Amino acid sequence: LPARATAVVAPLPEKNYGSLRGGRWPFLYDNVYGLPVVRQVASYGEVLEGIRTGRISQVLWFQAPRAVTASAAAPPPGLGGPQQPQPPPLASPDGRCLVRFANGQVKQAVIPPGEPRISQALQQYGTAVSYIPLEPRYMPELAAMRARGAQEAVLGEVDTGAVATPVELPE
Amino acid sequence: IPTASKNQIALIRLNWALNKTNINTFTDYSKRNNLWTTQKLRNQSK
Repeated sequence: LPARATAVVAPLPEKNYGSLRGGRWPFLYDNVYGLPVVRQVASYGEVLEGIRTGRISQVLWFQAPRAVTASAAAPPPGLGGPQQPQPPPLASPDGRCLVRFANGQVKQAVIPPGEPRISQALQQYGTAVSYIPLEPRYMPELAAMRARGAQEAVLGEVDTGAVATPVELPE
Repeated sequence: IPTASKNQIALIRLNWALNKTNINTFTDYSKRNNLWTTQKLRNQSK
Protein backbone atom coordinates (compact mmCIF):
# COMPACT_ATOMS: atom_id res chain seq x y z
CA LEU A 1 0.00 0.00 0.00
CA PRO A 2 2.69 2.67 0.70
CA ALA A 3 4.82 4.04 -2.11
CA ARG A 4 7.98 2.27 -3.27
CA ALA A 5 9.56 4.98 -5.41
CA THR A 6 13.28 4.98 -6.15
CA ALA A 7 15.12 7.74 -8.01
CA VAL A 8 18.51 9.41 -8.26
CA VAL A 9 18.58 12.62 -6.20
CA ALA A 10 21.37 15.17 -6.00
CA PRO A 11 22.10 15.91 -2.32
CA LEU A 12 21.87 19.52 -1.20
CA PRO A 13 25.05 21.56 -0.60
CA GLU A 14 26.44 21.22 2.90
CA LYS A 15 25.52 24.27 4.96
CA ASN A 16 27.22 25.82 7.99
CA TYR A 17 24.91 27.60 10.43
CA GLY A 18 27.61 27.89 13.09
CA SER A 19 25.60 26.21 15.84
CA LEU A 20 24.74 23.11 13.79
CA ARG A 21 27.19 22.43 11.01
CA GLY A 22 25.97 20.24 8.20
CA GLY A 23 22.63 19.27 6.72
CA ARG A 24 22.25 18.13 3.13
CA TRP A 25 19.43 15.48 3.08
CA PRO A 26 17.48 16.47 -0.08
CA PHE A 27 14.34 14.67 1.17
CA LEU A 28 11.60 16.39 3.12
CA TYR A 29 11.03 13.31 5.30
CA ASP A 30 13.70 11.16 6.89
CA ASN A 31 13.90 7.37 6.74
CA VAL A 32 13.08 5.00 9.65
CA TYR A 33 10.17 7.09 10.96
CA GLY A 34 9.06 9.30 8.07
CA LEU A 35 8.44 12.60 9.89
CA PRO A 36 9.50 16.00 8.47
CA VAL A 37 13.12 16.89 9.22
CA VAL A 38 13.59 20.23 10.98
CA ARG A 39 15.73 21.95 8.34
CA GLN A 40 15.81 25.35 10.07
CA VAL A 41 18.48 26.06 12.68
CA ALA A 42 18.03 28.84 15.24
CA SER A 43 21.15 30.52 16.61
CA TYR A 44 21.74 31.24 20.29
CA GLY A 45 21.23 35.00 19.98
CA GLU A 46 18.12 34.48 17.85
CA VAL A 47 16.68 32.09 20.46
CA LEU A 48 17.47 34.59 23.23
CA GLU A 49 15.83 37.47 21.36
CA GLY A 50 12.81 35.33 20.48
CA ILE A 51 12.33 34.45 24.15
CA ARG A 52 12.76 38.11 25.14
CA THR A 53 10.34 39.48 22.53
CA GLY A 54 7.84 36.64 22.93
CA ARG A 55 8.17 35.36 19.35
CA ILE A 56 9.22 31.94 20.72
CA SER A 57 6.33 30.04 22.29
CA GLN A 58 8.05 26.83 23.41
CA VAL A 59 11.48 25.27 23.93
CA LEU A 60 11.57 21.45 23.97
CA TRP A 61 14.77 19.72 25.02
CA PHE A 62 15.55 16.20 23.92
CA GLN A 63 16.34 13.64 26.59
CA ALA A 64 18.88 10.90 27.12
CA PRO A 65 18.36 7.81 29.31
CA ARG A 66 20.03 7.85 32.70
CA ALA A 67 22.24 5.03 33.93
CA VAL A 68 20.89 2.87 36.76
CA THR A 69 24.18 3.18 38.65
CA ALA A 70 23.76 6.96 38.28
CA SER A 71 20.53 6.85 40.33
CA ALA A 72 20.81 7.97 43.96
CA ALA A 73 17.20 7.15 44.92
CA ALA A 74 18.14 3.64 46.07
CA PRO A 75 21.13 1.63 47.25
CA PRO A 76 23.43 0.86 44.32
CA PRO A 77 22.45 -2.14 42.18
CA GLY A 78 25.78 -3.80 43.01
CA LEU A 79 24.34 -4.38 46.47
CA GLY A 80 21.82 -7.21 46.44
CA GLY A 81 18.29 -5.85 46.36
CA PRO A 82 15.22 -5.26 44.22
CA GLN A 83 15.85 -4.31 40.61
CA GLN A 84 14.16 -0.86 41.14
CA PRO A 85 12.35 1.16 38.45
CA GLN A 86 14.31 3.03 35.82
CA PRO A 87 15.58 6.46 36.93
CA PRO A 88 14.01 9.50 35.24
CA PRO A 89 15.75 10.46 32.00
CA LEU A 90 18.39 13.17 31.86
CA ALA A 91 18.19 16.22 29.69
CA SER A 92 20.33 15.72 26.60
CA PRO A 93 23.98 16.65 27.28
CA ASP A 94 24.53 17.56 23.62
CA GLY A 95 21.99 20.36 24.06
CA ARG A 96 19.87 19.49 21.02
CA CYS A 97 16.45 21.11 21.27
CA LEU A 98 13.46 22.17 19.19
CA VAL A 99 12.18 25.74 19.27
CA ARG A 100 8.50 26.28 18.49
CA PHE A 101 7.74 29.84 17.40
CA ALA A 102 4.42 31.65 17.77
CA ASN A 103 3.69 31.26 14.04
CA GLY A 104 4.01 27.47 14.25
CA GLN A 105 7.55 27.29 12.85
CA VAL A 106 9.84 24.68 14.41
CA LYS A 107 13.59 25.31 14.40
CA GLN A 108 16.65 23.46 15.67
CA ALA A 109 19.02 24.74 18.33
CA VAL A 110 21.94 23.62 20.46
CA ILE A 111 21.36 25.13 23.91
CA PRO A 112 23.27 23.61 26.85
CA PRO A 113 20.88 22.71 29.68
CA GLY A 114 22.09 25.00 32.44
CA GLU A 115 23.14 28.02 30.41
CA PRO A 116 22.77 31.15 32.62
CA ARG A 117 21.42 33.70 30.12
CA ILE A 118 18.99 31.32 28.38
CA SER A 119 17.80 29.86 31.69
CA GLN A 120 17.30 33.36 33.11
CA ALA A 121 15.26 34.45 30.07
CA LEU A 122 13.17 31.26 30.22
CA GLN A 123 12.57 31.90 33.92
CA GLN A 124 11.58 35.58 33.63
CA TYR A 125 9.76 35.52 30.29
CA GLY A 126 7.41 32.60 30.84
CA THR A 127 8.27 30.53 27.78
CA ALA A 128 7.11 26.92 28.17
CA VAL A 129 10.13 24.67 28.75
CA SER A 130 9.35 21.03 27.99
CA TYR A 131 11.32 17.80 27.68
CA ILE A 132 10.60 15.40 24.82
CA PRO A 133 10.01 12.12 26.73
CA LEU A 134 12.19 9.53 24.90
CA GLU A 135 12.04 7.24 21.92
CA PRO A 136 10.47 3.78 22.39
CA ARG A 137 13.58 2.23 20.83
CA TYR A 138 15.76 4.29 23.21
CA MET A 139 13.63 3.83 26.32
CA PRO A 140 15.37 1.34 28.65
CA GLU A 141 11.95 0.02 29.70
CA LEU A 142 11.22 -1.00 26.08
CA ALA A 143 14.74 -2.22 25.29
CA ALA A 144 13.61 -5.82 25.77
CA MET A 145 10.65 -5.27 23.44
CA ARG A 146 12.92 -3.68 20.82
CA ALA A 147 15.36 -6.59 21.13
CA ARG A 148 12.62 -9.20 20.84
CA GLY A 149 11.05 -7.46 17.84
CA ALA A 150 14.46 -7.29 16.17
CA GLN A 151 15.62 -10.86 16.97
CA GLU A 152 12.32 -12.64 16.30
CA ALA A 153 9.84 -12.95 13.42
CA VAL A 154 6.91 -10.63 12.73
CA LEU A 155 4.31 -12.76 10.95
CA GLY A 156 5.53 -16.32 10.29
CA GLU A 157 2.80 -16.39 7.59
CA VAL A 158 0.19 -17.20 10.24
CA ASP A 159 -2.83 -15.06 9.54
CA THR A 160 -2.68 -11.65 7.84
CA GLY A 161 -1.47 -8.06 8.32
CA ALA A 162 -3.75 -6.33 10.93
CA VAL A 163 -2.64 -5.80 14.60
CA ALA A 164 0.54 -4.46 16.24
CA THR A 165 3.26 -6.75 17.80
CA PRO A 166 0.97 -9.71 18.62
CA VAL A 167 3.06 -11.72 21.06
CA GLU A 168 -0.14 -12.18 23.08
CA LEU A 169 -2.08 -13.55 20.08
CA PRO A 170 0.88 -15.18 18.28
CA GLU A 171 1.49 -13.75 14.80
CA ILE B 1 24.61 -10.41 41.88
CA PRO B 2 27.06 -13.30 42.35
CA THR B 3 26.93 -15.68 45.29
CA ALA B 4 30.27 -14.35 46.56
CA SER B 5 28.81 -10.84 46.58
CA LYS B 6 25.73 -12.15 48.40
CA ASN B 7 27.94 -13.87 50.99
CA GLN B 8 29.97 -10.68 51.47
CA ILE B 9 26.76 -8.65 51.89
CA ALA B 10 25.60 -11.23 54.45
CA LEU B 11 28.87 -10.91 56.37
CA ILE B 12 28.56 -7.11 56.37
CA ARG B 13 25.02 -7.54 57.72
CA LEU B 14 26.37 -9.93 60.38
CA ASN B 15 28.88 -7.25 61.39
CA TRP B 16 26.13 -4.61 61.36
CA ALA B 17 24.26 -6.79 63.81
CA LEU B 18 25.98 -7.33 67.20
CA ASN B 19 26.66 -3.61 66.97
CA LYS B 20 22.89 -3.10 67.02
CA THR B 21 22.81 -5.25 70.17
CA ASN B 22 24.40 -2.25 71.97
CA ILE B 23 26.87 -4.38 73.93
CA ASN B 24 29.99 -2.91 72.30
CA THR B 25 30.46 -0.03 74.74
CA PHE B 26 30.31 -2.23 77.86
CA THR B 27 33.65 -2.63 79.63
CA ASP B 28 34.10 -4.40 82.97
CA TYR B 29 36.71 -1.76 83.93
CA SER B 30 34.60 1.33 83.21
CA LYS B 31 34.42 3.98 85.93
CA ARG B 32 30.63 3.62 85.64
CA ASN B 33 30.83 -0.05 86.65
CA ASN B 34 33.33 0.80 89.40
CA LEU B 35 30.78 3.29 90.74
CA TRP B 36 28.05 0.71 91.44
CA THR B 37 29.54 -2.78 91.22
CA THR B 38 32.98 -2.38 92.81
CA GLN B 39 31.50 -0.07 95.46
CA LYS B 40 28.92 -2.44 96.88
CA LEU B 41 31.19 -5.41 96.16
CA ARG B 42 34.28 -4.18 97.85
CA ASN B 43 32.89 -3.52 101.35
CA GLN B 44 31.83 -7.22 101.63
CA SER B 45 32.23 -9.23 104.85
CA LYS B 46 35.86 -8.14 105.47
